Amino acid sequence: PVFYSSKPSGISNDDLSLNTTRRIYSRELYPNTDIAQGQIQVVNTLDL
Amino acid sequence: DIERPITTGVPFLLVAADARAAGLGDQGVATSSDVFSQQWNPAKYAFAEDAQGLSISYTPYLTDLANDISLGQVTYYNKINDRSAFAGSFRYFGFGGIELRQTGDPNEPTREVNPNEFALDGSYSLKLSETFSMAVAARYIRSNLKVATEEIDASAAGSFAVDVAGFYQSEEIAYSDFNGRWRAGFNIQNLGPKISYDHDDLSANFLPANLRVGGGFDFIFDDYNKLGVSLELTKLLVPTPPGPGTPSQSQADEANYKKYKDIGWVSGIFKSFGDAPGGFSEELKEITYSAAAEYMYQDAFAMRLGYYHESPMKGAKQFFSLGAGFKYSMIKVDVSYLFSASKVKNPLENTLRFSLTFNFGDKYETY
Amino acid sequence: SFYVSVKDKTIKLNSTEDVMREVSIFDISGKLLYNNKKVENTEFQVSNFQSGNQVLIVKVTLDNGNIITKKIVFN
Amino acid sequence: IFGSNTIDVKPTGSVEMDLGVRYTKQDNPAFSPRNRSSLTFDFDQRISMSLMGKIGTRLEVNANYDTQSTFAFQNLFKLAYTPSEDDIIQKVEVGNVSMPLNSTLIRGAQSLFGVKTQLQFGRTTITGVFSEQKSQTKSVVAENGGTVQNFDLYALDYDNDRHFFLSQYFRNKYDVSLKNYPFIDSRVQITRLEVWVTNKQNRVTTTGGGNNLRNIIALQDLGEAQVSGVPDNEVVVISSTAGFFNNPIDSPTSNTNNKYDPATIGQAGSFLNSNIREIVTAKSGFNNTNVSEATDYSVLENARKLTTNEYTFNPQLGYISLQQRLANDEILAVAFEYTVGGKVYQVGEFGSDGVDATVVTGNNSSNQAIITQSLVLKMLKSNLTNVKNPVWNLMMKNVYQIPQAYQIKQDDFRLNILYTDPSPINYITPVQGSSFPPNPAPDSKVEQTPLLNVFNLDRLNYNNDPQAGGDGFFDYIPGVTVDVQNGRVIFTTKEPFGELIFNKLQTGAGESYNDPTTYNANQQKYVFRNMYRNTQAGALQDSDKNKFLLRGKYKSSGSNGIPIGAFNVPQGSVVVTAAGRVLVEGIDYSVDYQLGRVQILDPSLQASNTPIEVSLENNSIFGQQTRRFMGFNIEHKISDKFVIGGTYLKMTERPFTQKSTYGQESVNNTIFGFNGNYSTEVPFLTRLANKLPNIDTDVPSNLSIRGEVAFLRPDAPKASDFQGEATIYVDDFEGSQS
Amino acid sequence: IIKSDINIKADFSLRNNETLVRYLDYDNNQLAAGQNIWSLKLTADYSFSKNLTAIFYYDHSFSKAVISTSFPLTNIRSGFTLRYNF
Amino acid sequence: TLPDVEDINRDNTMSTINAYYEYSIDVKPGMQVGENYITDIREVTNVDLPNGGTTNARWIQFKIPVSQPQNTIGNITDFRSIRFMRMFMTGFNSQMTVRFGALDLVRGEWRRYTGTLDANDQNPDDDGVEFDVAAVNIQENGTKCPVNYVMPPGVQREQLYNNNTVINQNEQALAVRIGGAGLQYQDSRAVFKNVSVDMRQYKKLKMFLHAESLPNQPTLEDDEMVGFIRFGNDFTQNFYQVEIPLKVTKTGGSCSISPDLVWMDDNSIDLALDLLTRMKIKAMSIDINSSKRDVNGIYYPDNDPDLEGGDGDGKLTLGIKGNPNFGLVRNLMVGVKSRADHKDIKGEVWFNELRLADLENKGGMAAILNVDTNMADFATVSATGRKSTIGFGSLEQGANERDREDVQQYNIVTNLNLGKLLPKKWGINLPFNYAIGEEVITPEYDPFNQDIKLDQLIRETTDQAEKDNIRTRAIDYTKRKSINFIGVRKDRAPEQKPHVYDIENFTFSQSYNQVERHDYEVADYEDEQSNSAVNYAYTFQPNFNYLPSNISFNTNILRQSNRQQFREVEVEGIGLDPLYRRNFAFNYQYGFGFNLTKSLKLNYSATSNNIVRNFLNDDNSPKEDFNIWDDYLDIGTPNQHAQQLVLNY
Ligand SMILES: CCCCCCCCCCC(CCCCCCCCCC)(CO[C@H]1O[C@@H](CO)[C@H](O[C@@H]2O[C@@H](CO)[C@H](O)[C@@H](O)[C@@H]2O)[C@@H](O)[C@@H]1O)CO[C@H]1O[C@@H](CO)[C@H](O[C@@H]2O[C@@H](CO)[C@H](O)[C@@H](O)[C@@H]2O)[C@@H](O)[C@H]1O
Repeated sequence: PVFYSSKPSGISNDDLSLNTTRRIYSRELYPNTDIAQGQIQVVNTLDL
Repeated sequence: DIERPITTGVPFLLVAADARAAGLGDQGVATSSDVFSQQWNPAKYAFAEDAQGLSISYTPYLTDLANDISLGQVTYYNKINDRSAFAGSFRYFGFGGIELRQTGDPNEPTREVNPNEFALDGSYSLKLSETFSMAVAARYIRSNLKVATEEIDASAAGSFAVDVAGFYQSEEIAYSDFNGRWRAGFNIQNLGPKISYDHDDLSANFLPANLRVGGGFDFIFDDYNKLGVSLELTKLLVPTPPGPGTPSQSQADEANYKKYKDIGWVSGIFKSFGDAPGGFSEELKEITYSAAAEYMYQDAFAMRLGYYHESPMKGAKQFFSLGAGFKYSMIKVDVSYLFSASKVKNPLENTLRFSLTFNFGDKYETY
Repeated sequence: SFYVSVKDKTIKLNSTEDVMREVSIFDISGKLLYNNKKVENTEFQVSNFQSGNQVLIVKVTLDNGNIITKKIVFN
Repeated sequence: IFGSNTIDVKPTGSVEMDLGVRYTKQDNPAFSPRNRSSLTFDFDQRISMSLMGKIGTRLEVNANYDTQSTFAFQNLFKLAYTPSEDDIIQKVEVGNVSMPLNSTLIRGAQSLFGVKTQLQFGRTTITGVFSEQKSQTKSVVAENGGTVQNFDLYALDYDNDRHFFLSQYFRNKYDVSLKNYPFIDSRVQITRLEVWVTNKQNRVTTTGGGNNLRNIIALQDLGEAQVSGVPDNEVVVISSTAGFFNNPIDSPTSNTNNKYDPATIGQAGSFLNSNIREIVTAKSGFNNTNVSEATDYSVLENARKLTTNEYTFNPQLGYISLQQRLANDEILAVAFEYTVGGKVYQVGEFGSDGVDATVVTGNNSSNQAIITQSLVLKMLKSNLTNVKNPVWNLMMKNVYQIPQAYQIKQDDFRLNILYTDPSPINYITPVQGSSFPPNPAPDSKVEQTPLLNVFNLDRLNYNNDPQAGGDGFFDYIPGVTVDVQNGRVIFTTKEPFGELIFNKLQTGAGESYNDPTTYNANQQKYVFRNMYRNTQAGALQDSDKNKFLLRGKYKSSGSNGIPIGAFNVPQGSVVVTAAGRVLVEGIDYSVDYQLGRVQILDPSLQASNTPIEVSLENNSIFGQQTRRFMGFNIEHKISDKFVIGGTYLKMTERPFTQKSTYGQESVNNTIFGFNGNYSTEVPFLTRLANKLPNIDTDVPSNLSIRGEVAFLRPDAPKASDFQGEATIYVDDFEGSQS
Repeated sequence: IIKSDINIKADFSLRNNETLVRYLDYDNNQLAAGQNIWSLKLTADYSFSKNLTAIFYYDHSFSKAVISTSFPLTNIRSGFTLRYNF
Repeated sequence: TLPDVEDINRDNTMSTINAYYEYSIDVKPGMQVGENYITDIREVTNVDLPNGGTTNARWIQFKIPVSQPQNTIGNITDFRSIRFMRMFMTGFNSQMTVRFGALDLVRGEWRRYTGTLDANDQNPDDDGVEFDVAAVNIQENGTKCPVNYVMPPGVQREQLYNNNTVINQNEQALAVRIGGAGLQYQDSRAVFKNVSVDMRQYKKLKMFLHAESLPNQPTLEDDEMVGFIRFGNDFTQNFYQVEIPLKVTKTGGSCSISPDLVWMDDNSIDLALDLLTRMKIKAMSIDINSSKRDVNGIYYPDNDPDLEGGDGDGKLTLGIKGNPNFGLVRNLMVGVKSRADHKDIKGEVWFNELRLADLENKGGMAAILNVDTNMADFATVSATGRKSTIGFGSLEQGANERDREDVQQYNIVTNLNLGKLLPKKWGINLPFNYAIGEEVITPEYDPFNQDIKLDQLIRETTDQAEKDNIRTRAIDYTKRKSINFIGVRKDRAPEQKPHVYDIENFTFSQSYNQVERHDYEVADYEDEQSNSAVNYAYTFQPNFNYLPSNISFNTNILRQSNRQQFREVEVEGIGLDPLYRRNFAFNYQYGFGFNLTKSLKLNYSATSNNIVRNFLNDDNSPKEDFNIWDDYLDIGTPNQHAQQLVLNY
């Protein structure tokens, strides 16, 4: 999550917009699933 | 049931945090001035009878299931002149301490997490006229409910909000059978930038911007018996999310969600009035109301009755509330209970709220 | 005495000779996620998707009838 | 409205507040840098207040609030308003109230939160209540003190993965050795057992029996000789038994029985080389050809030895009972030693007689060679399950765990076997168009024979002496049919619902228990071969066989008094019924309310065996639906000795959602009824008593007549209604797919 | 105008644990378990009145890793606890 | 912080076996639902990106059935020991990123039924039928390609409050897919669940059904696939069968189909359980070898030419085989069957909201009469009479806990202070207790068949002997008698000197209990218990001292007699042979304490348990005509003798 929340040096906004690097939110994958406010709203994908 | 509820961040801010207001159907915008008058209407701190006060409030959650899950509140006020008052409050919701144990011997050093959410606010209330008062409040909100794991970052999310409130309290007016007193109040609450739970501007949630408007009347008989009747109206100042569709099939839903979520909080406040297919009659469906009655004996015993109605299409929180209050010398004790009238399980059912306030300092005469 | 451990989203109940009779696991919304009347001092596998919820309440009924409550973090 | 204007409600106790910061830093490098440390605010409240007092001599307050009180019912709040005796209103109560009823058919409720109002109109008194009920009604049945616990176990529900025969020899000796139980026709005495399991704990301590970690190789066929009635392929997995065995056929299990003898590893004609002692070269340690890594043997590197508190064993019948079942891929391996008279047999390798764990050659780490050597053990459970291998048959499937039974004793344990197709019948009938085998032996009768006799569980009387057709009761033998310490029941055959009933139903030699195509159509419906030849889940597919039911009860007394399964029971909620009559709370019994103990005081009832029913309210409940309790009670008084009543009660449960699943139903029941009470004094009875030979009494004689009628009108709440009809969901399929 | 005694209580603890497995025939001393915890608990009382008592507390705990399966852990709890008697 | 080890399951051991199942997935640009294990595709149209732009995205759901491996490596034949999972990628020629938004092993409560259901084929593990069971979610399958998942009409998502947030709960259906070669004409595939359900308090059984064709497969036509419920005590011998031909949802156009067309009311099961009762009563008259039965032995009333009205349901085909019981359903099966004769059909069927409806909420009544009298501190009588009908109960009792039986019960208890009939000078405590009572219980349901009401079964029998048998075997009768003389003793005079030989040192207790019963399981039951106890105790009040300090002694005659004659439920002609348990015992223990020296002390105690075996023959056979009072003052042979000596110096 450091790549998305506090961009380390050398990482740009383009590096985080690729469909291979971008943050996935649960609303995109599960638009009909309700998450309580303040709970985990991101899908932590396993990337190969 | 609940169709298209308003989604806001930190919804714990809208929970009644004191037994007195809870016993009156979760309303305080136009009741008599009290130590808890910061969540409801900070403007009536200028009408306090005592110079300063401190309150402790306890609202337990899931009492049958677990202990130490509760919403706690500490309030302090100090009216310095006959026209002005300072107040600071601290609402705290927490799950209690949870030990993160993965067996691995029964003497391992275990991390303890305390998922919690709190809002710290300070207000200044000033009496403009002899019957009217105003207040401004600044609030810091912090949400820290998630637990750190691998690939889950439990960094706290914060936001700031301001509140503008006004309180009207007339002088005693004699009638044919009683000498009553009128009250009115408004409170625009939680006006601030969106809270980013995941620390990303693309994924941010509206603060629960709220408008409370209410009025009250006090039936005063025999100069030591009071019957206080109060009404409150509340509207969220957040745009309603799109429903079935208002431009393929899911493309319309995604586009509607996109246009809803790209709305500023300032513009969202004005877009709350409307943004729905229905007219004014169906716009009233977004309004919650509460009616309350409070009987006062010697100003040291109170009996509180209240009804709260949220339109079942949104939220569906409908209940009756009972409350009692006792004042010994300088210490007031308040308890309240809720009887739900809705299909959805209220989390505060079968729960006794407890409030404790200390009043000290000088005493101010009421106009 | 009684301690609950969660390793890989697997919940394990460890009691020092206190024999348990029933386990109920509740979500913070008060929802029953898992009920087992055949506890065996063993590891329960609760469905791993809980819609972003992390905190669970474990309610353990012993044979004598006492109830032990533990709040855990589902990780 | 109140008698005076004085207010003396005074708080008592303390309030504690915590204002602080919590800081935590755990150096897990896998965590994100954003999770390096946690700085949270700490706020805690510790209210322990109490409120007692009066408001104007008419209002009474008794409140208590404790944030640290376990269970929320202990936070009491009671507001009692008692006006003058001349008023219509006699009492208004708000908060923790009770609605006690002097009725047997219509019970009141003690743990209520709401408003209770009492009115009086001359001679008619009306008590109304509207509240939420915080308690649940619980009933226990007691006979001779202790509570009765009924159990129901179908044949498929045996205690799996826990009980193991130590060898094929003991498994094939079991049935014949118990033919004349309690006499055991075997001289075997297991003197020493060492049990090894896969080490997943991986924790080194000096106190739990020490640190005895060893590399292990577990051989499936170790110590097995042939068996008279069983071909070699259900005794040993080895591909070819040519040259394998070297002792006579029916020899007792022993290392020297075959060519896997650890004592002869690599001598002249052994099937094992010295490579067998090494984990790395374990496969090459076999001289025979077709050897597989999970069939013929299994290996463990840091196998942990079980302490004596983790298992028990039957020294005569040669099986072991583990404390913790191995329901997973765990490996179980044993070495044991036993005596048959003056003869000693050993089947595995003990730590005392096995090869040393480590042999080191060389003098420093540059030239040193480490040889780590494995103990050779007998495999009781393999890494990978294969129900076709003989090791599968070592797991006992004739042991049933009585649920929550801990210290069962005779006279406090009943057990019966029934065939439920669908009703419970305690005998077996032949398939229509067929009959049971003709002229059976008395120990082989099936027709019109109680199932306890059919399954060889009742041949003894109460004193465990043989009785011709049994005494009708389960034979309770602490070393044979019951495990007293753990509350287990063990059948006298290894496959009671398989081979035993197959043999009792056999009509000719053409029928073979291992070939289901030869069954005689009575065996086709009654023989549950699959519960023994398949896993329990696999046996689920043979749905028509799981009809034999183990039913009974056991009494858990422990100490003095009836344990009513609840603590801090509300006062006045305990009802004790002996034989259809309600007992008196001060004469027939006494209640210790804190510990939940009911003590019977009537001497005749204690020595009676009459079942005693105990009803009570318990508020130690959680996850329950909100229950609304409302109603009124009318108590008109016709005369000083004649009172009639008018109770009406309603209880509504509020479902959590609109879908009520089966078992978690909601009720909307209504009950109403009428009661009459006529209590007179009869001096005629006193005069008649004074007419008796030596009686000169003067106490009065009373006559009391009580009648009641009740009507129950049940329903379900409208909230759990689908399309206007009361609905229970057998499966909405939301609970599938974990 | 307000006078009270301040009661200081400080408790320090340092515990070291070590499980070793030793081979007799070659140098193979295996570290199997361990613990290196130190904890400090400070408290400070002040009776503002007969009913009101203020206590300052400071708890600091550090656990060091002895074997790599355990992570170093720092736990610090500090604040004021106000207590009122009725 | 962990070292790298070649041991992944952390059992200290490195396995070298390579026996595993292979599954494979193609990764190629234009994959579609229905092939390559793809079950759903969710297209994302405009994703807001952190750089301010937008992108398309496509999420593909795969479901690889574990039971259908593409290949097997090594020697693995079942799924009982699956210890490792491996994923590997191959075939790609350049850098490839695959992101898993989810990756799960999914386990279901519903198990695929292996084994045959129709006797015509009898070879299930063949014919290349692909049979998959999964679930379809509103949360995961709202964009499913053949038909989007929607709730059945009237069904709503459950709503809960998580923490001041409204959470819509998931709504799910069971999905069954038939593929590969397809279903033969009379073949079926089904899933099953072991349950415990009592349906006797409800009038209707309901379930929603849906049918669709598989993509890239020949279209499924109406009334070719038959959905069925089979429930009872098993799936082969004792079950009800409820079948319905399925109308297929028309596919080919848009993916979004209205819920009324996804879940057609024509495909809904709405079964009155009274029809099941009628079918069972009718099938009572059908022989098991009759030609009116199917090849599987199922009796279908709709196929019975001599029966008018069929099964009473025009939409459902009802069948029954072997006396199932919906008062206790142990086995529940849903599945699909074929009716296309010269075809192999493929398709997908959804099952949803299997439920009981129409609660039978007629109540009941109870009446209680109590008479309590006392006769001048000499006699007390308490009489109780209770009567309750079917349907009565407590306020808290639910549908299956209320009384399913009529109860008639009385109880009389008398207490006599017979010691007051003698002069008070020499005071004797002689309390006499007499208790009698019986209860008669008539069940609502006949114990046989368990789900037909007793009255209806009696009406539909038309045979006097069978009617009488049915009526009498159902009665549950208990009679209790208790006679007690507990605590008989003589009190000391107001000023009397204790003596060792005094009768005041004795206590006597006599208890007698008798229970007679007959019910559905036992045709004749008698329990007799007699307890006679005599207690003695005397404390003496003031080479070495030989006068004992105290003497204790008590004797106990304990006789328990049980007679059990289990009933033959079919006919009341013979009955099983009665079984006798007899527990005639004679117990006595004595003790005395000495005080030989001011320092020395001796306590001695002995206990003896004797068993009386006068009721047995020379062989180990009980005597039927042996009374419990036969030889009451008989000391038997010793069974257990214990002694204890305590010496303090
Ligand atoms: C953001 C948090 C703010 C917190 C403010 C705390 C204020 C504490 C003051 C104690 C107090 C209030 C009761 C509070 C109890 C609630 C505690 C609940 C804890 C829940 C866990 C108790 O006074 C009452 O309580 C009794 C206690 O027994 C007293 O008895 C006696 O008590 C002792 C003689 O006081 C005897 O020694 C003891 O022998 C007796 O017994 C009585 O005198 C009296 O009834 C009296 O208040 C008074 O004290 C002065 C001192 O300077 C305060 O001056 C102000 O302080 C700042 C204002 O803070 C202002 O800025 C500042 O301008 C201004 O100078 C004022 O406050 C004033 O009015």
